[PDB]
Amino acid sequence: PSVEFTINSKHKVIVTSAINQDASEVLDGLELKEKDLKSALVMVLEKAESLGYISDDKNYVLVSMALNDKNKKTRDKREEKIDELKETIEQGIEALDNDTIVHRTVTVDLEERNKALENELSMGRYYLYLEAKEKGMDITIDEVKSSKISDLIEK
Amino acid sequence: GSEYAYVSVDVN
Repeated sequence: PSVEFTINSKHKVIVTSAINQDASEVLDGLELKEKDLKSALVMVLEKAESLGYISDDKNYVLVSMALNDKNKKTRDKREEKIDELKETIEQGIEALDNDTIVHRTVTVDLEERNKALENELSMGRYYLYLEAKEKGMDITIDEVKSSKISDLIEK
Repeated sequence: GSEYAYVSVDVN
């Protein structure tokens, strides 16, 4: 399951949506667009924990972020936006304070986003998929989805 | 254009 959040220039979440049924179960019930960045990330993880989808027994989470580079002004400020974006999720992570849980962050450009749109899949998942192709391992979206993120990382 | 930026999270 993957969860996609939309934020504004003010680093404020405006729209929250789940791409998967499991994702909707955890994403649903979250009312706080103003502070969904850190709060939703930590609450969602707990929701998954309660549902049983995620187990504290060694769990890796991959988070991908993308900014609009179409604007020159945005590109320059992009470095500042990226640093703040990482910091906001960092706080959520600090909230969890779970040693067994390790986070990972990556950057996504418009090129990857366009590809994600074509495949109607989350850009974050696309990133992992890209690595799989490089490895040459026969990996598919459904198979990876059925497998845990931690399991995918460790091969 | 309305959405300035967006982020995605992959978790199983």
